[PDB]
Amino acid sequence: LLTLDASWVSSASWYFLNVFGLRSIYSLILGQ
Amino acid sequence: DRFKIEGRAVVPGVKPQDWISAARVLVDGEEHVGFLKTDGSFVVHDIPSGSYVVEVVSPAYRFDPVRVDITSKGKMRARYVNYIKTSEVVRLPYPLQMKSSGPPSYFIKRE
Amino acid sequence: YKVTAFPATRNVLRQLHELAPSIFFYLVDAEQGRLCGYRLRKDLTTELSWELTIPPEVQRIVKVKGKRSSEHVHSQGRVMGDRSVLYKSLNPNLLAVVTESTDAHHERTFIGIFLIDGVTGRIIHSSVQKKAKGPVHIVHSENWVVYQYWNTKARRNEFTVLELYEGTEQYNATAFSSLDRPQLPQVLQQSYIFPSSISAMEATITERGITSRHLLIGLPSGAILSLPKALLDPRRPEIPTEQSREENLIPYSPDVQIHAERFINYNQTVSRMRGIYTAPSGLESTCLVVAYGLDIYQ
Amino acid sequence: GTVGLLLEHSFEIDDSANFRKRGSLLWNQQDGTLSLSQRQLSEEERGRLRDVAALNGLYRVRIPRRPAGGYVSSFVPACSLVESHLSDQLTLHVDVAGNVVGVSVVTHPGGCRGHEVEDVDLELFNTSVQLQPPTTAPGPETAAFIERLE
Amino acid sequence: EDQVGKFDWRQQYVGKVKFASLEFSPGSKKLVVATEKNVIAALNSRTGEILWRHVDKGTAEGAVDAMLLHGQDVITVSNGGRIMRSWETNIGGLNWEITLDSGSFQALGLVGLQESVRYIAVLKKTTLALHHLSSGHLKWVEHLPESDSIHYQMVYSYGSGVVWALGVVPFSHVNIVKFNVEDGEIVQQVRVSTPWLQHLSGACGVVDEAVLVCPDPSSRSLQTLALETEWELRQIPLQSLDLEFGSGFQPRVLPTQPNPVDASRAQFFLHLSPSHYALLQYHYGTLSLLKNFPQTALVSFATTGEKTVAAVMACRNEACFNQTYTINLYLVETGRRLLDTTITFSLEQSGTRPERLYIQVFLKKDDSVGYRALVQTEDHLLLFLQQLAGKVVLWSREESLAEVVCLEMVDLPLTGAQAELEGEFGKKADGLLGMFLKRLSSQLILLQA
Ligand SMILES: *[C@@H]1O[C@H](CO)[C@@H](O[C@@H]2O[C@H](CO)[C@@H](O)[C@H](O)[C@H]2NC(C)=O)[C@H](O)[C@H]1NC(C)=O
Ligand SMILES: *[C@@H]1O[C@H](CO)[C@@H](O[C@@H]2O[C@H](CO)[C@@H](O)[C@H](O)[C@H]2NC(C)=O)[C@H](O)[C@H]1NC(C)=O
Ligand SMILES: *[C@@H]1O[C@H](CO)[C@@H](O)[C@H](O)[C@H]1NC(C)=O
Ligand SMILES: *[C@@H]1O[C@H](CO)[C@@H](O)[C@H](O)[C@H]1NC(C)=O
Repeated sequence: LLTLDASWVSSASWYFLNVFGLRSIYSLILGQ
Repeated sequence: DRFKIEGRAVVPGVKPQDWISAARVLVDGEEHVGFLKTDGSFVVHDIPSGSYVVEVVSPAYRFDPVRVDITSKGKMRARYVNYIKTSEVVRLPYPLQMKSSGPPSYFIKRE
Repeated sequence: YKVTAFPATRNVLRQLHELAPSIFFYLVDAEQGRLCGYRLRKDLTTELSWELTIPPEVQRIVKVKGKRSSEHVHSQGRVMGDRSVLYKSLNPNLLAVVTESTDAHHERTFIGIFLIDGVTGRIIHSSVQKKAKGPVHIVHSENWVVYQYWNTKARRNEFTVLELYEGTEQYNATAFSSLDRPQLPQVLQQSYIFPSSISAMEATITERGITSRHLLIGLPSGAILSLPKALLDPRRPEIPTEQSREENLIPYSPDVQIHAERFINYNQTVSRMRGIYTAPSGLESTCLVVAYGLDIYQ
Repeated sequence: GTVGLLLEHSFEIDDSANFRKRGSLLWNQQDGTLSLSQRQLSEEERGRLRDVAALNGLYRVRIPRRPAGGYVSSFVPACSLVESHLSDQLTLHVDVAGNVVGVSVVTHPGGCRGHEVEDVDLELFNTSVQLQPPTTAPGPETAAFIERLE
Repeated sequence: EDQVGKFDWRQQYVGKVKFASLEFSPGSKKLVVATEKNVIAALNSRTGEILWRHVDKGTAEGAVDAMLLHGQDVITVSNGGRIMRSWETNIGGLNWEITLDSGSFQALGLVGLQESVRYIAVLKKTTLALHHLSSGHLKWVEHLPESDSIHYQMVYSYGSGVVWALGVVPFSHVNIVKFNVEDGEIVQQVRVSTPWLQHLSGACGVVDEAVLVCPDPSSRSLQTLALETEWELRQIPLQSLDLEFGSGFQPRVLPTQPNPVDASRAQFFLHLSPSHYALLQYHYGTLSLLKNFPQTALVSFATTGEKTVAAVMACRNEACFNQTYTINLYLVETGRRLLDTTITFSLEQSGTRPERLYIQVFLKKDDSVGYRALVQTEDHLLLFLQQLAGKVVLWSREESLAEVVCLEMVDLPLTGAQAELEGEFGKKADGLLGMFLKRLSSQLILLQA
């Protein structure tokens, strides 16, 4: 679809968002 | 005034009694309708003069349509169907020998 | 010409007394070739607003296809390369009247398209396909009109697409009033060849109108072809250009090929088709299709 | 040579039909040209038009079907006609055989905004006139495709 | 993606039945039907599915005019009497197709000789033709005398070796023309005066040995004429039989010729008034009322070889009480109802009545005669009734759906779970604390569930 909004993302974008958002969460469960 | 289109459809390897009970013969897209006999042949009646496109319609087997030209004096000729270049002729036999190219590809494979 | 309301409760009576001058009826008399249009007054009476006449001596009306009142248009414009937008002329009260010539000679018969506005009566478009014959199957939708006919000079079935594109700047992005639209839309037409006859035709409809629009074309052999409307585009250029590549447009090819892989019914042929119904289906990617002729298929 | 078609206008507060003679369209069937000859709006007609613009009424234009035998009509909001200094556009849609099919009235600029106008801006009609036959539709272009095949 | 059958479904239909042929082996489960949609199909007897189907043109050029059955072959005449075809019922294909001469179509019938059916007889307003049976080649064709004024409407023939073409003039004389089969020469011609007679197709009928019989209610009698050994219409009254015609109604004579090569049946049916029939017998000039069926809707015939029987239909307690219809079998040679041969059924709709009735009979294992009845109602519904008790309706087929004119898709009602969402949201509680407890109680009901 070329008409669907750009806000709707595929799975790779979700994975990369999680990769970039869990870096700071790793410091809570771990010692750092 | 009006003439008839004769032909003999045939499927390679399959017997007629296995596919004639579901096929038709359409001239100019249901403008004239005919049905097949037991030996695979077919005849369409009350065809006035002009240029028509005969196609043997069957859900389980595909056939190539053939352009039939019938002059006002009864002379019938056959050729290939080409909507582009409506003047090109490729002489096909007559009575029509419309052999099938096998079952049609209704589906697309996965992946 | 007196209007009866149902349900005729007091609340509906009030909601009509407050909304009367916005309701317009149009009647098309095919035997006389008349097209009258009446305005609803406050006391449920109609006053003649507009009137056109297509003389039956030369043209007879066969189809009057208004656009569905349940469909939605997602994008009010189309990117035309260079990050530029070309806006659509989505007239919500447009009719695409189709007429056929009374002269049925193979050298003088013709088809006629009349894009009219239902409220005012201003004929937005008047076109005549010369040396063409019926029956005429027409699909009218958000912005385009796709009608099929039978070219008698070349003896072949032909599609014709009309797209109603506005300028590069929309007249009014707040509302659409057929009384205050002075600009004439830009009608782009293009004709294609079709290698088979047609028994029915419809277009897929969905709730938001996001997915691609397809044309379900019921052939006389029972098989229901699914032709992408994106293929029936008036902008497909006869010679490629850089903008055609940038917009991902295919050069103009007149042969609209029929491939068996496109039949939405593999071998469940519908003999002697008579109609195709499409429902939005709750999702945004599926359309519920019901083809009814002799056989019923869903 | 030329043929004369009547042209009548109607504007009333009760939105009724009171078509009175406005002018005549001269139509050259041998050439395809269309001209107009009218009578300017009087003081009473201008007053009625201003009152109709106040009441948001309509302005109906009508011509005979044949130069009696029938009427072909259309309408435009009188507000746009008054606020546009009587700048209107008539279009006469005909058939291939030359029969009068439709009349279309347009006001430039379209849309009402309640702009106040003096009487001196309502005593000179500014009417463009057009004749519209049906445009021949295009067919499939095969020659270019045949060359492109090479 | 070759995931068929999961989303799509197709229902095949044939139009309103016009000519049905149930006479068969009948060991084979076949039911050939020609419909009002220019469609010829072979329905299955045991399930009701379409074995094969052939769809002609939907316009008037495809209208099936007549349909006969010989053995496993079905002869069809269509296109205003212009095209004739012979379908083979087993394979579902064609045996031969021919084009008949122009002219209106009036009657079609088989002819034969020497205890064998060999030719087909076609009747047109200008000529009578005889074609072959296994090849379709025209054997001969002969003009009809006085065709400009005499409307020829009947064709009768048996093993005698001659064909009778019967024509009438409205409120005037009738005329019989007897041709020879093997030569086509007009052997005989007869004219009789008839001031009362108005029709020959739906009014008159031939009996055992070329015996033309039909009523005249103007004199309230039956006119008879033995085309073999008579030339005068003997008038027999019905006052002795206590029968009376329906005022302002067109009575009808219904004979039965099981074998198109041998003689007809002396017994026949007489439709005097709507919902009233009478089974009579003709014997050498005199009639004998075998049975009188009052308040009887429909009747049909069958032969199963030599045990020729008839079937009648009537309401149970009544215009019908609860659409409860009972079908019974009688013998033609004597109006004795066959015991243990009653089929009772009911139509689900209110203002629906049966319209057609065809009977397929067979010989039961215990030397008795069993039968299945194909009944077509007003709303184009077809029913195949068997002699059983718990399954009196073998298979039903709603053919009214072959002419869908409108279609709309409505959403199914809300689930029991989605019904609660209207409760907690939209109640418009007075304060925030009230709406809080309301939504909490809704979620509490949900967690309890
Ligand atoms: C587009 O059309 C609408 C209405 O047709 C215009 O919005 C205003 O609507 C109110 C009535 O509710 C009225 O004041 C006028 O009809 C409109 N105001 C003016 C100044 O015209 C709107 O102006 C139009 N143009 C745009 C850009 O939205
Ligand atoms: C119509 O198409 C469907 C799907 O191809 C056929 O149904 C299948 O037939 C083949 C038998 O060779 C098998 O795959 C299965 O028995 C059927 N189901 C599926 C999912 O494959 C059907 O036979 C075709 N009907 C015809 C050719 O008349
Ligand atoms: C007169 O009509 C033309 C056509 O639209 C318009 O451009 C012009 O502004 C009008 N001038 C006056 C004074 O009305
Ligand atoms: C009518 O017939 C149906 C089925 O036999 C039955 O369910 C129904 O109760 C009957 N009603 C009456 C009044 O007989």
